[PDB]
Amino acid sequence: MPIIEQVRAREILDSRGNPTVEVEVALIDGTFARAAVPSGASTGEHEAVELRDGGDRYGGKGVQKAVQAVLDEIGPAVIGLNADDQRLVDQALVDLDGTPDKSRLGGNAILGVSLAVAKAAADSAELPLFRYVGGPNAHILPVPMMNILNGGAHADTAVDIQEFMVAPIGAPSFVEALRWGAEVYHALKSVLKKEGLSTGLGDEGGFAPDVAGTTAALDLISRAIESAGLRPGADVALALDAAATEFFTDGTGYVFEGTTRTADQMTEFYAGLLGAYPLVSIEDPLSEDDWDGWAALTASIGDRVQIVGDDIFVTNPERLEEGIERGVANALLVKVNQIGTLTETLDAVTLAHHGGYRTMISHRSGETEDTMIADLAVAIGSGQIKTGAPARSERVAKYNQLLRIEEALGDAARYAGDLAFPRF
Amino acid sequence: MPIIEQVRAREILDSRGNPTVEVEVALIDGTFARAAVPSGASTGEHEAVELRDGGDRYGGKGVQKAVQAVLDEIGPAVIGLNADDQRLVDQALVDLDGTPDKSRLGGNAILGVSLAVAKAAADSAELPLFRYVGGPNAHILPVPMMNILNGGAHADTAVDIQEFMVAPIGAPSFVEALRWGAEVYHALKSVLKKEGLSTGLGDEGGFAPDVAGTTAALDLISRAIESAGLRPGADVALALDAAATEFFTDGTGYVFEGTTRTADQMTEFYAGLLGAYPLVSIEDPLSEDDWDGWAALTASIGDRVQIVGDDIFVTNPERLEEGIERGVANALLVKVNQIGTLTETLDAVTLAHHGGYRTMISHRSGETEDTMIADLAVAIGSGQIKTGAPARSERVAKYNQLLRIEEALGDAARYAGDLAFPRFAE
Amino acid sequence: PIIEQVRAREILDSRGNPTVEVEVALIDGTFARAAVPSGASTGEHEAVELRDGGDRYGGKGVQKAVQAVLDEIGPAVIGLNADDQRLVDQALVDLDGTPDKSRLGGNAILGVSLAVAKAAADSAELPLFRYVGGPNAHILPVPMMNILNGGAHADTAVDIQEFMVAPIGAPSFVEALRWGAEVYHALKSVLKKEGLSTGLGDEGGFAPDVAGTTAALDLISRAIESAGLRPGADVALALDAAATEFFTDGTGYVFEGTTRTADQMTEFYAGLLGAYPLVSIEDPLSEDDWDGWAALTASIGDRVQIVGDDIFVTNPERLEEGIERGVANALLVKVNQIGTLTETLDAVTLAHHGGYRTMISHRSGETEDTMIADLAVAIGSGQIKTGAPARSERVAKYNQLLRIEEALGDAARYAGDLAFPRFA
Amino acid sequence: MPIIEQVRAREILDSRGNPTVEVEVALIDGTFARAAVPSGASTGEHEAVELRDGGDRYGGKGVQKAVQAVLDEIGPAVIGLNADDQRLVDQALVDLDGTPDKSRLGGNAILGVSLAVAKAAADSAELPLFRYVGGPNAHILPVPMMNILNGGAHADTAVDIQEFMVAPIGAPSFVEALRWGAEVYHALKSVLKKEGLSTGLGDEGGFAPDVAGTTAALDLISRAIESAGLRPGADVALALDAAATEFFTDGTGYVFEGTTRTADQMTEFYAGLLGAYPLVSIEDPLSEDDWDGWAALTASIGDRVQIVGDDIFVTNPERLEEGIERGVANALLVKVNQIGTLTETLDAVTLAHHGGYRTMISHRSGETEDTMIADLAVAIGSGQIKTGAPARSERVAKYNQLLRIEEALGDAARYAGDLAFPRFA
Ligand SMILES: O=C(O)[C@@H](CO)OP(=O)(O)O
Ligand SMILES: O=C(O)[C@@H](CO)OP(=O)(O)O
Ligand SMILES: O=C(O)[C@@H](CO)OP(=O)(O)O
Ligand SMILES: O=C(O)[C@@H](CO)OP(=O)(O)O
Ligand SMILES: [Cl-]
Ligand SMILES: [Mg+2]
Ligand SMILES: [Mg+2]
Ligand SMILES: [Mg+2]
Ligand SMILES: [Mg+2]
Ligand SMILES: [Mg+2]
Ligand SMILES: [Mg+2]
Ligand SMILES: [Mg+2]
Ligand SMILES: [Mg+2]
Repeated sequence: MPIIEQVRAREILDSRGNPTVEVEVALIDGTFARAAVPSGASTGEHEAVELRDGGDRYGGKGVQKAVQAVLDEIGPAVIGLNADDQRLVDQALVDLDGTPDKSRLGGNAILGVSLAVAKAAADSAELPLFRYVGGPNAHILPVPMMNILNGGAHADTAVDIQEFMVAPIGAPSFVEALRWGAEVYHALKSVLKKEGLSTGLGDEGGFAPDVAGTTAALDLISRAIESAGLRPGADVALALDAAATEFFTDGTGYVFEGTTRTADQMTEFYAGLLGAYPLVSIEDPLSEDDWDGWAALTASIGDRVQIVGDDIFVTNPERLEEGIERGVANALLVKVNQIGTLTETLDAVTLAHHGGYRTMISHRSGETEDTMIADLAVAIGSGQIKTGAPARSERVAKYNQLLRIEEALGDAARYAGDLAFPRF
Repeated sequence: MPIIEQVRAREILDSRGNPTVEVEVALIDGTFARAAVPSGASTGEHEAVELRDGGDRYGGKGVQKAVQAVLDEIGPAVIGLNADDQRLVDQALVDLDGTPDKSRLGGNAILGVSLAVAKAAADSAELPLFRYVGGPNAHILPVPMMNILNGGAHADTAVDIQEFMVAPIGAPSFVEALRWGAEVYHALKSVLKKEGLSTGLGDEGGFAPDVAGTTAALDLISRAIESAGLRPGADVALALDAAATEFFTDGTGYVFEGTTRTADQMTEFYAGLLGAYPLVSIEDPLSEDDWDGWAALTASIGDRVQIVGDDIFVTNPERLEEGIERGVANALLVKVNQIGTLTETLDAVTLAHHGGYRTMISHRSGETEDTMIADLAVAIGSGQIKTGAPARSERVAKYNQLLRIEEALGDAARYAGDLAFPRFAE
Repeated sequence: PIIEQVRAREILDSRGNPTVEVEVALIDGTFARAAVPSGASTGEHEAVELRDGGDRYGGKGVQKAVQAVLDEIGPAVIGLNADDQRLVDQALVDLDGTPDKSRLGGNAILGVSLAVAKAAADSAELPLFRYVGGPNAHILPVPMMNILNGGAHADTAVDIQEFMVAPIGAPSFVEALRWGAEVYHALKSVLKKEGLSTGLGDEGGFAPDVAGTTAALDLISRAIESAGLRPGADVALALDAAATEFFTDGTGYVFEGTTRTADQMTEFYAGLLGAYPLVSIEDPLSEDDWDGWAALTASIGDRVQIVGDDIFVTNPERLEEGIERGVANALLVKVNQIGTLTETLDAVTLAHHGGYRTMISHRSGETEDTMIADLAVAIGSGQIKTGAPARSERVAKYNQLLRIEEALGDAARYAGDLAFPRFA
Repeated sequence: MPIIEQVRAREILDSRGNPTVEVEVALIDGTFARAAVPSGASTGEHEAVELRDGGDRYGGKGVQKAVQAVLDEIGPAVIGLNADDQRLVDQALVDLDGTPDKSRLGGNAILGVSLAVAKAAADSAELPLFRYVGGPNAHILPVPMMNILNGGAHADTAVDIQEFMVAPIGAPSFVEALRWGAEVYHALKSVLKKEGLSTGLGDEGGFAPDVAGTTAALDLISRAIESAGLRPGADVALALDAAATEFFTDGTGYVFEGTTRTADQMTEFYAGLLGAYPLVSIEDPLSEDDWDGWAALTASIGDRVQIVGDDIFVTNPERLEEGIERGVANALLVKVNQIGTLTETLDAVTLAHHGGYRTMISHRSGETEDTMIADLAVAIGSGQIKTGAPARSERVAKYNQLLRIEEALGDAARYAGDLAFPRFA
């Protein structure tokens, strides 16, 4: 009997030492589940609102008010509902908040309850979460897109691109892909040490050295792949997240690598990178609201490379719909906490999948020991996950949980590999 | 512990009184589930093989051999597997058979076990089948595409079009859609009596009068719509299944409505219908291997109407992929028994959806009391189902189950309505 | 086995008209479902079937009947023991408070009555035939199959309502079923050869517009022989004249182009007896033509079973009058003609103890409900009438008899020719 | 009963992306529990043996052999036993391996089963781990000793001391102490950015700037405390882990801040820090085997500050029994994976605890999302835990788990705060 009996939240700390919400949901059958809520640094203007305390505790980053909203309003709204009725529960939370951006109770108070209900429902059914959420057809292990050299908002350097990722598309299985990524990341550490370069980690576990720009970073990573005994392209390809909204000024343009430049100018830069490097994917090449820019870039390089919308779409169906209509991007980055409920997230995934767009399930720069996105990647069959360097366990715990999913699936497991990236 | 412990099969009768397979699967936790297998009349060349006994019993249509395959071979292969591992079970059945068209064990022996395993898994997990299969986001009640006037292979008349369907797209909910369709169906019976035409039912529960051609049939159904107090198009729209393979001869062409016609002439006929009637969907306008014809027809009218691949795709990922690459059809009919496992069926569904194609879960003309397809339609969010006139309970039991699913979902239920048919605009 | 919840809903029957479905849940978690059939050729004296009138569904909605279940019936039975069928049925009959169940509706009452019976059986972990009929329940009935349909059940001018085949010589139910299916498919091919319609009437039988009764019977005899079986010894014939439907009070029986007295109809039937292997004739005469039934029964009732349907309406009061007057020698049993399982069992008892045979019957409007299959075995009738072997509202009953036969194993007995002692 | 029915292991990755062992234990009653094994960088000579595959995969660091050893040998040797009899299980593990340093089957293979069996037993009794191991009297929340400025073996800078730690001894509860340490950690980041120093993290989530001296590091931390609105010493104190073995050369001596130094010159160093800074604890101030330096340093300054043996004792009853006899240090760092069973860990703690020595439960520089040391700190009533900066979740999950334990204890919880460091005043 999976009727919701108690809902409780607490303040815990994320992987940067900042407060976040963790929710536990208890069912009348004795089922108990826990979910934690991630937190971003390069957050788009259109993200669901995260409710912070202000005041002096934790530099203004407390979430006691989010915890109190769970105990005082959310709990009582959902107690007595069937945990299996995810859409009902998510609708109730959306209606109770009553604002479009979840500003009254906080996307952070709402999402923790939304995800803990999904987990309890799965546990009560005695199904692994990937299988509860994706049904019995769920089986595809994602290519891990590993941010091993971290810039922009995620470290304290003057490198413009936020994320330089490796993608072990050539591996035969997820267990092998994970090994290739780890061995490239360890080879990079060694290449950096041998040059003069810093091996201090950024927020997502990648190295934060201070190199001349994009191409210097890509040559360092190409060297790391070969050092690991692997082939650039055939074995391990490359991806970027520019988070270009972060180096866009309205009225001025793209303040990038020395120059102020236009959308078409940024487009020609990326196009140059595609001819010289085995790039499979480029994320947020232009800013969150540069629609005309994105439309021109997509027509120009969209056939040759995946173009992923992050801050332009914010995991938001209305925004993704406009993107699909205006021919903007060909992939959606899927961040549960940019929209605030599991239901809206799955509506965004469906809208993308049916529009011929791919999805890549994503962590935030502020993560926790929660591993739910690993199960989500498998459930939605995205074939792509972005959840950090293979270092710092808020990143590694997700990789370890994909090992467990792959092993439980046994012979039915399939690794997305090359097929995740048909344009390459 | 939803581990499979026993697998039993028996011979039951379908809704034409012919033999078919029913399978029961028991799990160690005590769960027990039963699934039955449907049978087609107008069966594509490329469907998974349906194993029949031959000989004298039941006119050669026995399925004792399929039943014996389940007890001697399939059962022992799957006992000890976890029912939750649907893909592992389905791969094991495929491999055990060892042939591309399931001809050794039969797609009928294989699918019974595939479907019973899925039902057992869902009951063990204590989730309704739509929710087990579709996960917690499943919620969309399909438009019921109701075949209210039956021709071709489903009756003994000279009507070449197999299926003349009504589609209550304008209804606010599934419960109301089902009412509109039943009301048109009862109005049609009345119009047929008035015209002195036969109200004897065909295989799928629709009237089987021997009307002169497509336009006579469409005109009798528009009258039924208006007589039920509904607006053709905006409230209740129309659809066809020509099952054109059944009137196509190789090189000769389409023997249709008293003349021989090419794929292009068939296309001009359909375009003529679209201009004159509120059609939302045409299925199998052309023959199962007329790939050149289908590509031309899709480019010609595919923007104005949905065009559904049935015998051309046979719920087969390999054939669907070709279609998508060659610009053939913009929708897939989904028939679990055309391919023979739940897994391959869901692989064909995902591939259609990701390819911009729509899907429509289908009964066969030989159905049973089994209601799995109602839950499956909700599970995949097709927004479209084809499962009979609202008459004969092997059709109506599915509608009844959709009423039960819509009730279970409470305020989260959504009816696909006219959003299932964007190309249409009364 | 305490009753905890009672819900009803409106579903559709096999002709697409609304009808009642009820669910009963017990304290122990048991949950059972039952549906109500509906006739077309309904006797004047049947329990009242409550319809909504107004526009929905051409007046044939049953929302009022559903509302009666939720408002009044459920509250009255919640807390009773589902095992106490006789106490529950008495409670239902007392709550309505009218002789013909016109206040709440026979459809609202029967649905709760059957659903209580299913729930008690599930609760005891017993198939329904065993729950109701106890350890001695074991007889598989001869399936009396209406393979050519006329009168009320199609749109032709054939006056006789049902033309049935009865596979009396089969060694088992499973073989009886195949025999009736083989003859049915042989009839279809005979009709096509003659250029006659193979469209189905309401009960799955072909509805050709044949010249009259002997034309129909000749076509069925041909079908029996075409299937390799002997008319009589293997597959016999039965009729349901539904004569109430062609009788007009004060004028007589308007039948095959002439107007006839009860006596002339008796002569017609006796003529059929001499020319064809008939084992049973139902409603040869009208529902209140008591004198006519008396004379006919004395005239031909030694040579053939004579079944009262519309004359008795499964009603102890009417049957007791028929017995006293020498009217018929068998009872057709329809749960929905009287409105409770208890009162149905009492009609059976009164018939059985009075040496009258019984034949459990569908209505022309059926559902996917299969209760009558279990009921026929539970009461030992040896005879069931539930359609041609086509249309699953008919066929689901035959499939359920296969399952019952299977579960009985070596205790199963097929009633075969012992159901028809007057024949041969 | 809680009888062991299956034991599985798998290769996972640790917080630096190197393989390590994870084990699952399933009881006949349905219970399934999971434990993971950590791995150090600055590993002592005398630690239990960490079985690595060698070869090509993972730069030689695979643990497929350790995983295989669990399936082939340890699994069958413990199935059938009662998960409640920790001592009998740990004895069967130690005897099976048969070597004193666990080199045949691997300390990593053995520990994983030892801890997964304890987690299973706890889950079967429906008890949190702290309460299962520690019994009803387990209630003390430890002071979090937070390595917020990382050097030595845990980064690539020229900083000699391995760990610069803050200790929120003045907080009224664990929940408050956690926030104090987070706030100092965040204030240090902003200080370092001011000074144009690196805020890139080392292995344990602490900043790894390349600052000049030990005093340069303590001055930056000191400013951080003050900038966080807290009082150095009274609110937040300082601790050190010098990991001296990592800069000791047998023969030539202590190579430290550009000078070879004797045992007694370093002491002179440590006692200078004691006067200028609010220090409550100095760990491994001398080398793993420098038995006389320790005895002298401990006489010299052990009255005034906690002196923690790590590499010198390696959570090993024998090595510690020695340190006590020879007046060496006054605290033991407790690493379950330096000794390889839970029983032997609890034995080494008991030796220390009866003998006057304080204990500090420790992480390894390679951690996982496992949180068992949080519960182990509380079970044994240590009052001190060393488990990283409040950043990187392989650290932070331990702190979050201490929040939940504090919650669950309710009014029974006591924060050890000031009472953990009696010599400080
Ligand atoms: O930009 C992103 O995609 C994310 C994850 O790498 O970072 P943040 O959570 O800071 O937005
Ligand atoms: O053609 C079809 O689509 C089906 C369903 O109506 O008919 P059959 O099962 O006979 O193929
Ligand atoms: O007359 C009968 O015996 C029944 C069933 O065959 O028909 P109706 O349900 O239409 O009364
Ligand atoms: O030296 C230590 O005390 C530990 C923990 O900080 O590091 P390592 O695990 O590398 O030995
Ligand atoms: Cl006819
Ligand atoms: Mg961002
Ligand atoms: Mg981004
Ligand atoms: Mg067909
Ligand atoms: Mg078709
Ligand atoms: Mg009747
Ligand atoms: Mg009758
Ligand atoms: Mg060390
Ligand atoms: Mg140390």
